[PDB]
Amino acid sequence: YELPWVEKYRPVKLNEIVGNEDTVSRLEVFAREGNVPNIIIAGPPGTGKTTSILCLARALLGPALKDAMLELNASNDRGIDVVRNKIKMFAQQKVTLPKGRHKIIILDEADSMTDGAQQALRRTMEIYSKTTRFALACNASDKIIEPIQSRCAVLRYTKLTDAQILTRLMNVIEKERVPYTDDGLEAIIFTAQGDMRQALNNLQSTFSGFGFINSENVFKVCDEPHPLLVKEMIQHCVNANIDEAYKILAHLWHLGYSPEDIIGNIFRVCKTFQMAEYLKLEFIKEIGYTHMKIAEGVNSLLQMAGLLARLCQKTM
Amino acid sequence: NPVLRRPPILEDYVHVTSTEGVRAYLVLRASSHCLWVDEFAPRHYTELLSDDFTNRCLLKWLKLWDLVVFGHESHEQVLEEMLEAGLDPSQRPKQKVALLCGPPGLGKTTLAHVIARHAGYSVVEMNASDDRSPEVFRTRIEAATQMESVLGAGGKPNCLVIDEIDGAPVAAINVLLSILNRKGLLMRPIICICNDQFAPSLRQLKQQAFLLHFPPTLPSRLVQRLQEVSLRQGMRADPGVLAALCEKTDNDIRACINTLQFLYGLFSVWQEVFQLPRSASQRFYRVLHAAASAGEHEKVVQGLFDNFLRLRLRDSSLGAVCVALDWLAFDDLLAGAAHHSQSFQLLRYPPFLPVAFHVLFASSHTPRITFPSSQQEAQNRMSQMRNLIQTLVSGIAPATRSRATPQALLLDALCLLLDILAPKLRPVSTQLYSTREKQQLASLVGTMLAYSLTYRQERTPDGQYIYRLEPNVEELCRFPELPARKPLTYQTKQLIAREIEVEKMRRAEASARVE
Amino acid sequence: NLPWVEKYRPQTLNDLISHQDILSTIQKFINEDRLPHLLLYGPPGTGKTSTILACAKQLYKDKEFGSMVLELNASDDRGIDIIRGPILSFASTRTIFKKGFKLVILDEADAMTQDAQNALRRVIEKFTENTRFCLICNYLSKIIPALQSRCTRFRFGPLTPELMVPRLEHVVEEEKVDISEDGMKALVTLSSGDMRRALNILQSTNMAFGKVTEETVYTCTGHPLKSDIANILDWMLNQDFTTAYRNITELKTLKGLALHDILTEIHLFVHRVDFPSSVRIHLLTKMADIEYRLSVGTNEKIQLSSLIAAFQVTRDLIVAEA
Amino acid sequence: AKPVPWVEKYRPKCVDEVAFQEEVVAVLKKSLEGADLPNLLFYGPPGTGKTSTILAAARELFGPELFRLRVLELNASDERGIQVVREKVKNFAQLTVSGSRSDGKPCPPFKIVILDEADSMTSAAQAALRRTMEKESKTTRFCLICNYVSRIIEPLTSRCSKFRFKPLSDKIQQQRLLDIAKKENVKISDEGIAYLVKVSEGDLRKAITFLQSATRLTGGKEITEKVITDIAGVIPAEKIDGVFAACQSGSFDKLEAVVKDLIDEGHAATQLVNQLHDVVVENNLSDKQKSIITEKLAEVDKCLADGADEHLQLISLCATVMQQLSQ
Amino acid sequence: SLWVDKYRPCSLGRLDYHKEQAAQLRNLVQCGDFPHLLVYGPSGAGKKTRIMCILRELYGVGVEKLRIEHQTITTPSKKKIEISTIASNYHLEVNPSDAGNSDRVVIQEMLKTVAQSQQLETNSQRDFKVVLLTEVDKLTKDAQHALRRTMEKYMSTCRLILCCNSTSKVIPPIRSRCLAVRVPAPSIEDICHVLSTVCKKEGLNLPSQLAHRLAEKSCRNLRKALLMCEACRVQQYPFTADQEIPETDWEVYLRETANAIVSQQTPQRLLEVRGRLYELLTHCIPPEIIMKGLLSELLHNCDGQLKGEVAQMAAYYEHRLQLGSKAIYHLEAFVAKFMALYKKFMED
Ligand SMILES: Nc1ncnc2c1ncn2[C@@H]1O[C@H](COP(=O)(O)OP(=O)(O)OP(O)(O)=S)[C@@H](O)[C@H]1O
Ligand SMILES: Nc1ncnc2c1ncn2[C@@H]1O[C@H](COP(=O)(O)OP(=O)(O)OP(O)(O)=S)[C@@H](O)[C@H]1O
Ligand SMILES: Nc1ncnc2c1ncn2[C@@H]1O[C@H](COP(=O)(O)OP(=O)(O)OP(O)(O)=S)[C@@H](O)[C@H]1O
Ligand SMILES: Nc1ncnc2c1ncn2[C@@H]1O[C@H](COP(=O)(O)OP(=O)(O)O)[C@@H](O)[C@H]1O
Ligand SMILES: [Mg+2]
Ligand SMILES: [Mg+2]
Ligand SMILES: [Mg+2]
Repeated sequence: YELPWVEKYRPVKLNEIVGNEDTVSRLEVFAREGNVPNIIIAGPPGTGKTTSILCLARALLGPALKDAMLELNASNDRGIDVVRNKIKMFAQQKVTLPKGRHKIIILDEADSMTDGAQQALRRTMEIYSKTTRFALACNASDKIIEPIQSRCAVLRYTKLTDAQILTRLMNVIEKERVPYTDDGLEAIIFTAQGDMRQALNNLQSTFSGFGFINSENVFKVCDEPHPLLVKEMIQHCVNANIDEAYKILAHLWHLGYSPEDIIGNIFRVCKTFQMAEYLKLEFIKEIGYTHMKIAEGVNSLLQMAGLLARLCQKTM
Repeated sequence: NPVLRRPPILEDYVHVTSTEGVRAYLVLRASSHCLWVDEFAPRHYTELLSDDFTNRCLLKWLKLWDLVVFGHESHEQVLEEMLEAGLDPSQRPKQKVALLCGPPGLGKTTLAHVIARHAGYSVVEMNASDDRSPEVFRTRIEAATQMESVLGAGGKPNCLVIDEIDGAPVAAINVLLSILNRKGLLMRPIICICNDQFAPSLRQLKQQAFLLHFPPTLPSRLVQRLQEVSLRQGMRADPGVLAALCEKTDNDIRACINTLQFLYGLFSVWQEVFQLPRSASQRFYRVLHAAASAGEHEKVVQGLFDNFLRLRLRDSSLGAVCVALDWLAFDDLLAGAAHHSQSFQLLRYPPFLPVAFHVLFASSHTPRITFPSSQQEAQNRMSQMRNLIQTLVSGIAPATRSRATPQALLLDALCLLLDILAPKLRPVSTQLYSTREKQQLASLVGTMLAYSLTYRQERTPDGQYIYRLEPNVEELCRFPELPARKPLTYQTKQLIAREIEVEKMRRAEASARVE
Repeated sequence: NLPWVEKYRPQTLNDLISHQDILSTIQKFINEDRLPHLLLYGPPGTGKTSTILACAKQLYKDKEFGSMVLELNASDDRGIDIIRGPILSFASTRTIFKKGFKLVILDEADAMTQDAQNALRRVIEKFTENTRFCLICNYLSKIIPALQSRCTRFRFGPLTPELMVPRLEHVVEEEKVDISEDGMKALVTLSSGDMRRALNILQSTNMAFGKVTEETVYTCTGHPLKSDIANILDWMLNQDFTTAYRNITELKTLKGLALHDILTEIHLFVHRVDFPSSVRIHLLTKMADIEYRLSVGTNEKIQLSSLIAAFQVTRDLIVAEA
Repeated sequence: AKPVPWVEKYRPKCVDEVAFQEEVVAVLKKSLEGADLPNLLFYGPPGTGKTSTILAAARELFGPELFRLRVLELNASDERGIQVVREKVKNFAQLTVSGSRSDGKPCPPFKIVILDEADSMTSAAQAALRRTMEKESKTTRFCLICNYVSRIIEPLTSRCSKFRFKPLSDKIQQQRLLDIAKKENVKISDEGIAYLVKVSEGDLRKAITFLQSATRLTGGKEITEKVITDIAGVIPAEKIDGVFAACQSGSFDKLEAVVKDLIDEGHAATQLVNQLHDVVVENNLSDKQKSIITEKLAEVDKCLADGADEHLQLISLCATVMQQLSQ
Repeated sequence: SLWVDKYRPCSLGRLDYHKEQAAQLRNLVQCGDFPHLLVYGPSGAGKKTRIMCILRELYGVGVEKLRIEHQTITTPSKKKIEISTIASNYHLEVNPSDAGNSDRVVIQEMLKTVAQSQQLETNSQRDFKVVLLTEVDKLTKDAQHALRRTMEKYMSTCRLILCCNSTSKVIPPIRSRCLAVRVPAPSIEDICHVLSTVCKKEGLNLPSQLAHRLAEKSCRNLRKALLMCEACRVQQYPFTADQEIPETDWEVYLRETANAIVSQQTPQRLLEVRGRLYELLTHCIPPEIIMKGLLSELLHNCDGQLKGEVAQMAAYYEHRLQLGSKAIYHLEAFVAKFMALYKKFMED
């Protein structure tokens, strides 16, 4: 009954988080000081918004965490009566708290809440701010209204640079003494894409699945289109060759890959490909157009063939 | 060579003919206790941060409401004139309810609270969509108002301050309208706050409500107030980051005070896109990471559309503007299709829209990057034009509304109508007019009675009067850069207006006589 | 009696074939008790429900199967309500009998909104040592990346014909049908690696035409033969516009073929032809334009003549190149 | 009585009244002795009588006593909602009676449900229909009726037996419409009947509705070519000759004249695409000219399917047939 | 009162143009089983004249006694939407396209409501009643699917008359069961005929040449022609052949837009013309109408070897404006491509 590595290697203090260094340092300044403002943390998944908010709440409250901290989440019902009752009478309650430490309402996945939920949120966070402070977590700030981002301090978490993902990955691997190859670990970076929980789960998964951490094992337990094949496809589309890229297309189509994953890996490889900048812009526009062809419901091999033809003709 | 006219030796082949037929074959193989927004709340009128015209106007409105609850006896001049536009015989103002609106974080709630505390009113708040049923809204709407005070020898009264009724369900605004239009009578002032002015639930409210649309705050008083906050809190006085920060948040007090409280974006991304810093793949990856970490792409793209042509472009093929327009339209197409197909896989491309601009408009010259977006003003103008044309087509009686489409009315049947309604008439009395002018006036008054428009007097700010249209239909017909036509005179307009009112009592008397 | 698809659902981890790695890893997970939450994704009809049901029947007896496995799919209403209903109520509780982890089997899991996926991924985090989820989906790309960061993903992939023949031979041995040598080739080609369509089309042409040949299954299914597409492409590259247009509209009216299948078979025929590279770029661009052009609801004859039109430009180009 | 339209009035009723569709009779005749069948899907142009064929077929499989109790007939374009797909079929399969009849004849113990015009459903509704077919594969059999193949999705067509329904192809409809004309005392010549056959590509129901409309407008007068050209949605041929005469040679002023003279007439641009395509693929133009014109006609029909403006696209289509005809 | 609608015809015999279609519709409504109608044609051709004329011929005297009703509907999201209705005691007339994304909601609910309403004294008046769907073309797909469901289920008691233009976006299977009535735009001679009639009734002596100018500048739109005639009467009663016709402000604004385009081919002039395009777009006029006006005022200037590519790019950017969601990007892309092609044209 061993715990998974996502929850086993969760940080317990605020200096173990490698996401955004200035924001983490200012959060630690507020943890040692006490008067934490209303904060909202935005960014891609896996950057560590939940562990930053949880570690801030723990380092603030301590032993009074079970009564001075309310964690409302997406798996719980968040209707109009919930923001009318649960959040309100948590914000109205009294807790014997120190001079600087304040009550915390951890509102994880605030972008999934309805409009009336945020309508009942706004007055609560403006009025009861002498006692309770809201630490919102979210993925996209567009689904949240502008007034909540106005009354909060917005903390943009970036997608993680691969170096800090490597440092945490050597920390976990040295904690487990799991053998590795280097290129397999770079394959784990490529499978992560700024999602650190995805990197940990894929490493976990892959070792339990197949011993040595080598490109073959991680690319077997994931089964995305291979970076070398799609990179050679885009390279064959660079020098105006429809046929040589079409053997790679038939290789990736007779392997049973769905067209959505094919075009997603095509765009992700085309993001970092070494070619001319205007040519990269035209390629990204055509890959986007074929991706709307896919998303509208035309998932044939001939749409991939037409994508290859358009990338070939745009290179003279 | 892939094509041979000779037949293959031992493989499969496909024939190919032409219009001539050569037949070639192909192989098939409490300092630390409260926020900085709470300790720096103005407790008196002297330290307010809003437009002085708006504060004076609301103070004068709540100073003229004191008649019936205490017993004591340009757009700006339009607002001042409807402030003093008479009084109802039951001593209420003609503007019963206020509808202050605008963007978040300026201080509408703070202004309303300190004005209510200034005008001898006990403050009482309301969130509208907090309790979203008709019945609880009805109970609070006849409990917060329509009541005296329990304390002592009267004490002080209360005025209802409804917040967040922009998102209120339509039954709540219907209950508020039915309690406003009763003629048991509404006596306490109601101060409503709405974030979106053009919400469809709020359209019937404005037609009766007082309107105080908030202008944005001037950055100079913003900078000196933020400097006062920094010197009081012991922060270092660096006004450049204060001015830039306040430019980034569109002059929102909550954002800058919360950010400077946290400290102890838009313009950086725009400056990286529109000017190279003092390999090309390095700045490509830098602007890609900057556009990925920018997050909010709607305002970024909206500001990029209002700045990409203002640069000093020397393009002799206008090719870059065409490519940037194709990129912007591609982003529009992709956002619409990702809304339609509900796919999150398409949401990784609009970060490549500003990056593309850095490949196209990497002007070395120091760019005049303008923060206000004209696309937002154009959207607001289109929206208020849309409300005006629905108001106009609601004005028509069903007889003609039936004969034509509002689209056809706007495109083909309104400017020519105005041109009909602006004839050449001598400025003489109606008795001195001839018979032909009399039946022309009869035709004009019939057209106005069928269309339900009239002429209403208003005070020009020079001290004299002028006559305007009742729905003011010229702003959706005429255009600013046209050769201006001669308008009608004062005397003709006022004699036509008395003919309008005379025909109105005329038709009222005949409808009473028939029934 | 029943159709052959429901009569031979592999009940044993021995009966199923061509999924031996998924078999080995899942049995290795389930013998040592290291099974994580599973996310089984691939094409339809490659046996996603069969392997997880046989694994759940391998773990538990029939007398305890009702309290250790809960099966849901999209036949019920799915959204934010039934994730806060049966799923976490099954997941948060213990076992009525003995001890061990539980199982939730969610078929066609890509049909829920991302709010429901966020609720379910938090439910997966909250209860893990007592509940092991199994989400079966068609497309991976309809699932939020955090949910893919919880449950290990298994790709079934295509059903290769060299391990698709003997199960069809076994249902041939059990149920006597008149099937010739082209029958297996047309079954493994026409069903597109989906064995649910194989045993449905086998019953369709057994009930319909009795004997199973290439011609019987191609006439019942309405697919065009390779000779038909060879004749179509020969008319497009050989005759003039009136004659080729008349020939193909007569053939399409007589045989009842559909332009989408004609386009697919023509595309799988073009890369056999040794076209010049620019001519093949022209053909693939125009044919992808036509296949997007049918997807909105245009008139089929006009796009048919557009395909003939593109091929007329190509035949003028190849003769002009010759 | 009520005025019945002559499509469902004149449809076949029995099994052998289907006008030479004996294969559809024979497959079931085999299924009578076999007492087992998979899901069915009948695709074909309308007026053929797929619904009446399956109604008489289910009457043969169950009898008039069991027809109103074991056959549920629903129209899919009348039941496009995802709720009524996922509730009424579930309620029909949950209410089960035995497969034994009072006559003593053997009967297979599965239900019969019919979904007519299933091609008009969307992708999500057809996916929910696939789910309903998946969970009810033991106690209720599914049959569908449609006019086109690819409008039905691939998972929905992968679990059914596909049957093409051929209509009365040639030389039977003209005398049949003559019998309808003589029965209702309708005067219409031979060329009008031939034009009625020609305006509908293999569709009987279109021809009966056009004859009904023409007889309603005339009321007892002669059915000329002008009335039939008006009802059937046909641009008159002299407009196409004027378009080709303007686009053959000259200036852009005459094209604008004929395009603004074709939109003003009220003609749909898709009808111009269809008829201009018909007169390009049959004429004596060059192969390159025919190809360029027909590819642009397909592109114009694409963007008209996407809701673009007809005026500008007929301008551009006439511009490229001018650039192909003048050269 | 304006003469554009004061001298509107009432009976089918007092129509000025399309007499044969008038007789065909009169003999169609003379007998029973009046079918579902789909009336179509260009704007201003007189579709609604035929529709209230058909309503006059189908019923008795009380056909023009119209009034506005307001009906609320509920979306699946908890929000009330108030819709308008032009109605009489014999017929219904709804514009259902004003509700954008909730068009399926009104198309189900409102016609379910008027179908469940019972015709009081139904034996006296006629068998059924008629429902007008004034703007029906821009309804979405499943809204029109619910529309043909509504047409199928109440075929005995409620027939519909759908009025629109450009039926390409109207779905196929509603056109199959609806009798298609096509009203062409009246010719120059018919427009001159009705202008001469509306002047001869009102004691006017309009010359024929000015009637030809009014017809040729009305672009086959009779309401706009009568409005120009009215405005010409207001401007000057002695009518000369050389008369300045008061054109509408948006056409001459498009003419100034076009000459601002052809004056200069620089990004600063592109900024100015983008401001003019914003001023045009803010008046809630459709961008296809702006595109058509730009192409009509643009083809009077460009050379004969460049009209074809300009027309193709006009169709291309109108189509992509229809596919997109914001008009100004596609419009100013069209203007930028025209400037680039023209500066290539004069540069070489
Ligand atoms: N910056 C980080 N440093 C170290 N470990 C991290 C970091 N970010 C994430 N992790 C690990 O990833 C796990 C999941 O992190 P979370 O904070 O839950 O992700 P998240 O930010 O909440 O994104 P969501 O909730 O999936 S949208 C944690 O339990 C850590 O083990
Ligand atoms: N003069 C001032 N100086 C400093 N802070 C002020 C001043 N006036 C108000 N504030 C603070 O700034 C905020 C004022 O904005 P609010 O009125 O609360 O929000 P709002 O302007 O109504 O916009 P929304 O839509 O409600 S977010 C409050 O937190 C006040 O405490
Ligand atoms: N590897 C296999 N070996 C033998 N039979 C198989 C195999 N894969 C599929 N089948 C057969 O296919 C039938 C259908 O399998 P299912 O598991 O229901 O399909 P599926 O993978 O769930 O795809 P769905 O349900 O349409 S998303 C089974 O009853 C088996 O008879
Ligand atoms: N015979 C006629 N006599 C007088 N006016 C007519 C006649 N035919 C059409 N009209 C005028 O033409 C205009 C056409 O407008 P309308 O019927 O709304 O067409 P659309 O619906 O296409 O815009 C009407 O305003 C009508 O007054
Ligand atoms: Mg989180
Ligand atoms: Mg507010
Ligand atoms: Mg299954």
